[PDB]
Amino acid sequence: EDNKQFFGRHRWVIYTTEMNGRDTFWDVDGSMVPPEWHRWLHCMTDDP
Amino acid sequence: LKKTTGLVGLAVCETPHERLKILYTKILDVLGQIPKNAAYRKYTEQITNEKLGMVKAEPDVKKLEEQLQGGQIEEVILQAENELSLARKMLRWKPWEPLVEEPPANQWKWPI
Amino acid sequence: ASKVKQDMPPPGGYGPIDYKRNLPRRGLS
Amino acid sequence: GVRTSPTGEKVTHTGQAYDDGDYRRVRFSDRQKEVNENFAIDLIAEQPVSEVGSRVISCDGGGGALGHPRVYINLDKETKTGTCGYCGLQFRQPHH
Amino acid sequence: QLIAVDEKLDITTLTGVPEEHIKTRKVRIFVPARNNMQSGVNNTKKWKMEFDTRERWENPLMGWSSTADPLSNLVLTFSTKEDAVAFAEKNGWSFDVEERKVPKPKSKSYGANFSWNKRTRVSTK
Amino acid sequence: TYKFVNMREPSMDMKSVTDRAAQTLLWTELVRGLGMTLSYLFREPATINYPFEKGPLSPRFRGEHALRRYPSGEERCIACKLCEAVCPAQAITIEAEPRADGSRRTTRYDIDMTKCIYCGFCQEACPVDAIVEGPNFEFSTETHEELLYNKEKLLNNGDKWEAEIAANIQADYLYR
Amino acid sequence: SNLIEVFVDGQSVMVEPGTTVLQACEKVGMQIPRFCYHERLSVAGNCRMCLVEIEKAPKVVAACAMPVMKGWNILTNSEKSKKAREGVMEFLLANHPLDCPICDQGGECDLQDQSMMFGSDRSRFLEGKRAVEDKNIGPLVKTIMTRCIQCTRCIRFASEIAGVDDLGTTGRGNDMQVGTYIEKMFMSELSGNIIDICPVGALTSKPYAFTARPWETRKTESIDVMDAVG
Amino acid sequence: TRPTIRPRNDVVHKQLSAFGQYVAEILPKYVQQVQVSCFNELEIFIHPDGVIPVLTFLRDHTNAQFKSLADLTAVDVPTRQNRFEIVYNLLSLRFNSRIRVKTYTDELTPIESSVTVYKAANWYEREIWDMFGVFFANHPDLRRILTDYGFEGHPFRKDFPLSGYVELRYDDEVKRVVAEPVELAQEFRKFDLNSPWEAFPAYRQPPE
Amino acid sequence: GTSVKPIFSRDMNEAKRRVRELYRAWYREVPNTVHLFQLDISVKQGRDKVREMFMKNAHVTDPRVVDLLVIKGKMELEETINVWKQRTHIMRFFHETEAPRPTDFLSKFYVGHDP
Amino acid sequence: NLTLNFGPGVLRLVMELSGEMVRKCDPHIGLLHRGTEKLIEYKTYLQALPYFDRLDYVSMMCNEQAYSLAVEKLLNIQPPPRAQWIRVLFGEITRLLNHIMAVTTHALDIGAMTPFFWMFEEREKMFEFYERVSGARMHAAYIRPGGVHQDLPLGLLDDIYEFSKNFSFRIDELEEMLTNNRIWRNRTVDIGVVTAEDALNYGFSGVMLRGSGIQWDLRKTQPYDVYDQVEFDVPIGSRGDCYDRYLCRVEEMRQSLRIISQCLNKMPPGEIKVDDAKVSPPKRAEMKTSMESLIHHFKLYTEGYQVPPGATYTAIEAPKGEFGVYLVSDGSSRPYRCKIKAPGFAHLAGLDKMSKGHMLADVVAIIGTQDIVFGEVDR
Amino acid sequence: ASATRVIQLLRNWASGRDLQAKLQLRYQEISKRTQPPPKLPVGPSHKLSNNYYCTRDGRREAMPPSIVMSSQKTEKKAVTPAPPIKRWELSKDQPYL
Ligand code: SF4
Ligand code: SF4
Ligand code: SF4
Ligand code: SF4
Ligand code: FES
Ligand SMILES: [Mg+2]
Ligand SMILES: [Zn+2]
Repeated sequence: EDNKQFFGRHRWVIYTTEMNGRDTFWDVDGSMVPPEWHRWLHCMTDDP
Repeated sequence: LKKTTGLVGLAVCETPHERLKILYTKILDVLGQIPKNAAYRKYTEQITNEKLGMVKAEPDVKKLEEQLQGGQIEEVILQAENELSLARKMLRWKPWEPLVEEPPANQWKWPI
Repeated sequence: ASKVKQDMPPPGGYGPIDYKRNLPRRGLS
Repeated sequence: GVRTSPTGEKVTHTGQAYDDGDYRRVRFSDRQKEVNENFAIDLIAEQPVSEVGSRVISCDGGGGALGHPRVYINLDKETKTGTCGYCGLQFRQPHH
Repeated sequence: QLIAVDEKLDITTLTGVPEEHIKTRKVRIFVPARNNMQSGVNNTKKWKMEFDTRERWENPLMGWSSTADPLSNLVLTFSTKEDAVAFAEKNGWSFDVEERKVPKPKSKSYGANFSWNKRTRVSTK
Repeated sequence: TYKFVNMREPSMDMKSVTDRAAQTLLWTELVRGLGMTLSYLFREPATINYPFEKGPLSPRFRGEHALRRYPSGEERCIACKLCEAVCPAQAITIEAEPRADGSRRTTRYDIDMTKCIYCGFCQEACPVDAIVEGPNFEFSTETHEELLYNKEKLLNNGDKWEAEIAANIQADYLYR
Repeated sequence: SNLIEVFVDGQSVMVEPGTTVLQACEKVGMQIPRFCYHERLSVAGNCRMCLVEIEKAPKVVAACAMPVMKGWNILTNSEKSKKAREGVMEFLLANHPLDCPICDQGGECDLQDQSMMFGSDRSRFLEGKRAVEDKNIGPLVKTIMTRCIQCTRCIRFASEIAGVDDLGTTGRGNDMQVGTYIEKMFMSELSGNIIDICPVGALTSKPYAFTARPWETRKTESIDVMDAVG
Repeated sequence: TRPTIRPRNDVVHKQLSAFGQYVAEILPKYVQQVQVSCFNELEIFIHPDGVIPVLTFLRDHTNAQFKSLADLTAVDVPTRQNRFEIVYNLLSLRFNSRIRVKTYTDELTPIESSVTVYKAANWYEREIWDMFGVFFANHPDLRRILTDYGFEGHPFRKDFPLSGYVELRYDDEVKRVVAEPVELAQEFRKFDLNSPWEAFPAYRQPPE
Repeated sequence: GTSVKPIFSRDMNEAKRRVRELYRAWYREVPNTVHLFQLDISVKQGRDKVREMFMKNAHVTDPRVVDLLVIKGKMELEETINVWKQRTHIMRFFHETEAPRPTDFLSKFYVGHDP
Repeated sequence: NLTLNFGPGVLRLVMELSGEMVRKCDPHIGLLHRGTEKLIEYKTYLQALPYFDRLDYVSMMCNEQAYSLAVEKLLNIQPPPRAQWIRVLFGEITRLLNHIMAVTTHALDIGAMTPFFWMFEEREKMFEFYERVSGARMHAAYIRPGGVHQDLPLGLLDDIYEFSKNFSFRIDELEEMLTNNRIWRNRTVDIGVVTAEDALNYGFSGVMLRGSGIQWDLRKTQPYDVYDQVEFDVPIGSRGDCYDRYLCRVEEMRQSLRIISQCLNKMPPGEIKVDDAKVSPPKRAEMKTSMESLIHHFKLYTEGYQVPPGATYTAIEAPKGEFGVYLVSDGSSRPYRCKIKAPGFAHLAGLDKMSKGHMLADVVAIIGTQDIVFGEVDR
Repeated sequence: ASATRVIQLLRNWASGRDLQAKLQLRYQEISKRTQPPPKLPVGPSHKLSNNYYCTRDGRREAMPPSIVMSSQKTEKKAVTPAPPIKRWELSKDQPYL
């Protein structure tokens, strides 16, 4: 996070390079975020 | 004299009192050919007579606007020829006659 | 116990909101 | 408690499984069959029976307004245990 | 200004219904029977016109209920039986009319429960 | 009360006429619009770095459906069929029967997610909070068939998203 | 003939002597609310839901059981009768269980429909409700007596129509219960009809349990072939 | 009447009733009935032959001048001999008022087109013809406006099925979009939501 | 009695006249329709289809119904003249994608319960 | 003179041209006719509420408000004051959304295309407001026939105020780009002129009236929720051309900001739906503790509420004009008839007259100035 | 915004207004995404006594429309549907834009 950025750009995620079974160095998608971090990242809460 | 009545397509009428008087006189003449017992004739007679009285009793045009309660004497004139045309159409129609026919038994029954 | 708590404007209201047209004249004859 | 059909298909908690001659199994070739592993009947069978010393006990499912509508259960029949119609939890008076 | 022609009204050629949905369907005109699970009678006031049930089969995917007739859910409401018959006739449907069933008046007496000599005497209340 | 938007009268003195002529000949308003666009170039863009950054949402957000269950592990749905009665799009199909222990449970619970209009009526008709419309919105599909959810898919959705679904319900349930 | 003239909401109607107020209202076209009254059963007068106001009378009368008198004006939509209906539904719903989603009689309940039409829209009952133990009277009728409203319709049906005197009321006060007092099965060739006459979900069909909701089902009027009665 | 009940306006009810008197008196040849609802809506029921005359009078009279045509529609009641109910909604900016004019017709009796009185009605009337099959005489250009070209039937009639009779798909054999009889993977579920125990006694009908 | 209000005609003779005029216009149009829309049918087939459509409504014995069908056919003709339809709309009249529904009792009995 | 067919919102347009001048213009609609009105007759009133979101899909809560007002008029109930204030606040927000969309897509079709992005940033912010209140970005289904579905979350009013105190400068930037530009003037000035009498006769409403000088606004003449209480000005044009309608719409954005300020300041406390559990559902806690509340929740969500028999025509001053509904109720829980009056229908009908003696490139400007969305036109 | 002084001065000159005063991007001035619980007061009908539904039943007070001039069964001044509408005032905040 970086609170000095404007709303929307103040939180971000760097995806892993290997999730369950595929190489994810390039093929990243937003469905890879688990539900708790999904709730934190989409700004539904302030509590990670 | 004012300009730009504000309604697009509605021109400014100089000397409106004379035009109003002529139009109301034509309205009364067309009304005279309606049967005396017709409600349309008597109501329009009363309204037009009142309007002629107001226009003849007031020389100022703005005060005439507040008195006539229609605003923008130009559209008062507009309604005048509208009423004249309606009077001619109504004389041709003859709608004071009794009802053409009653509706069926349950034509206006709601619900079902 | 607890009292009513819902979305309400703050005491004294909100500050004024500009709505008038504002197109300043740069200025040169 | 997921089981397995004689043909090899998993058996859902509803007991559904295509029989041997059914062509519809072709839909699962080169793919998978969506089956929930957590069977609610087994999971509720593992819950303990509560012991409350009253003839009537109320259940809302826990959580208050986050549960189910409140219901009241009679515990006068000693042969069995009172089961909540919504939550499935079981209650009992302290016999002996 | 009036034709004064005499012929029964038949609008089948104007409604746009397919041919086989006119000469093959059999409509039923009836006052729906009161639901036996409830004692209210407000649903047995009007006349309903409905159609004959056609085949419903199983969808191979999702196992839903598939149909091939468009008139499976068409129910029409009429004030009188004559109105319904007139509508069905002018629309060219063969119909079956059932006469309205009314519960006959009954003689209820609370005092009959406590009878001196009749069998209407109730054992408990 | 009313205002006039275009009832202005241009001044006809020589200075005003010269101003209008200079505007016509030297394109002053065109240069001023150029300046507006130029100023707008030098300010920070509003673009976010999707998929590494997400658009803000709410606890009230409607997304992929789910079937919840109690803490014990028993499913909440009791086949009351109010969600199916209230569905504006008739996307829910339900079939029920007594379970092996006499419990009132569904044997079929299908949602056609190509008929659903994501109105949330189903989750606000449910008395036991069984059907919810959860936070997930990234579930695009390569075939029409995978968007016809059955009971197993919805139960898996619930068990997958339960943490955040319960957190959102906790955040929002006092408004209902 | 021997008809007598009565008024319903100020409208005149000719009725035979001995006709009750409920039937007189029926002739005009109104259905008085009811729970314990059935046409084909004897008169009970228990639920007090049919209480209606007679003009110039200080007391409401049970329209199901009171024979109508010459010259009466039955005020069916008066304030007093409406208030009586509201109070009676309050008492009926006080101890009733919150079982509507799991009850097989969800969309076809006279208690629910009459609460929506003639009762109030909220409760002021701040106590705890009661629960009574369920009985077993066979494999055909499922029995959940916590939903019973003690209309005694089943008791009258069994006593009079089925000819079987198994059902009754045991106990007194709020602790009275409908049943057999023993582990007994209620077997008769007409046993299932008590499922239909019960206005609430206390007696429901056991094979039909949980399978459908009334608004879903399509109705087809047909004939029996199980015997020659048709 | 505490805060949950809509407030009532007696003044507007009286004014609308008086104007209903006025319109009734002026045109006895066509007007059949006048009604003012509890929420202050005034509607006048007239004979079909008076459509041009009644509409022209409302628009041009110094006391009416209902110069705006808000809407024109139809209602299908199959139980009536005159099946279709044509409704005109008119607005007067001068007196800040609204009026409704109702008329009846059936499948084979045309209605006089009021495009001469209101230019607004033109498309409106087309829609009615498209949706119910009501013919309007002397219409400048009457044809379908909303349904597909070649569509047979009038969808808004009460006896038209909800999903119609035909549906479209693509056929690779003929390499074009074709129309075939409708078959549904899941049939529409018809719900019997109406309950017994009438809700509003004030609308109870006589038992005949 | 049974007095009814005319649409266009006073009796069946004028209705027949209008039907003949409409058939004249349709017969004139069929060649231009076949050529312009690039149909794969023959002008003979199009004219036979027009004849079949006109024959479908041969049993009508009411001038109001007849001239209402005439108005509908004129609407369809105006659609085809101004090329408001497409090939698909025109091609539908021929049901080339529909399996032949049998008529004999034995065939129907085998396929299903639909009479 | 040749015939052109500009086919595929989605619009088909057949025009006879002599040179560049437009001799005849004929729009063919029905490409988005789904049959909303017939489908409504098979749904209850609650089930039929979401169709109005889809009717005019740039101003959603305005359609919701019109439908709710009609159903409330037939039900003889009234919403609580706070519900009315919320309705008017979100109606003004929706008016801002619609006017941004209309003006910027008009400019885009003309060819400007920069204010489109500049103001869709603000549109995204307003969608966030919609989402916070209802969980849906555009089809909120928030305004119900008894009030509003849910109360505002505890931080919504602050964010609405923060958004609304900078929007005037965004309008100012739009005006800098468009108002005085000579190319914009020559594209819009003296194009699509309509006279007051022809505007009245043709059934026009909304800005199309006021662009010709007619002093009419349903928020001023026939106020419906809390409109009489809030003060604002009604912009009136003078020439009846596209430029005057542009100026009217921009000034309407400014007056909407004014009303939004007033609504933010004068929000009252209380409940959000009518306290009548036979029309509006009870709270979840009441439903899970009370027998009457559970019965009423069950019946309201399965069968719905019965509406007394009657027919009404309810109209509102939606951003595109007078949006009305003619609702006919037979006494059951499903509407017997629901006719929808959309101003786009009348405006597109008048397009043929308004595009007389103009170039082919002016038909685009006239269609843009009518503010035509074909969901409401076709229904 | 993290804009240098020179760029800020240039953009304010090119635009013609003060831009940092009214920025387009949302920063820490907005409300928190985690909020305290509400209390949400109850409506007027939540009384315990004097609250019979027959006194607050809006639907049951609706009546069928009153029939006037059923054709099936005095000076007489002319009347209008409503008094003529008053002229609007000219907006003494900016009568002219
Ligand atoms: S999800 Fe809820 S509303 Fe739907 S059937 Fe299950 S318990 Fe009933
Ligand atoms: S969100 Fe709406 S459309 Fe979708 S399943 Fe739920 S009730 Fe049906
Ligand atoms: S008997 Fe009726 S009121 Fe009682 S729980 Fe069952 S459905 Fe609800
Ligand atoms: S079981 Fe049913 S019928 Fe028998 S007394 Fe109880 S409520 Fe009445
Ligand atoms: S119905 Fe009369 S007291 Fe029960
Ligand atoms: Mg029962
Ligand atoms: Zn429980």
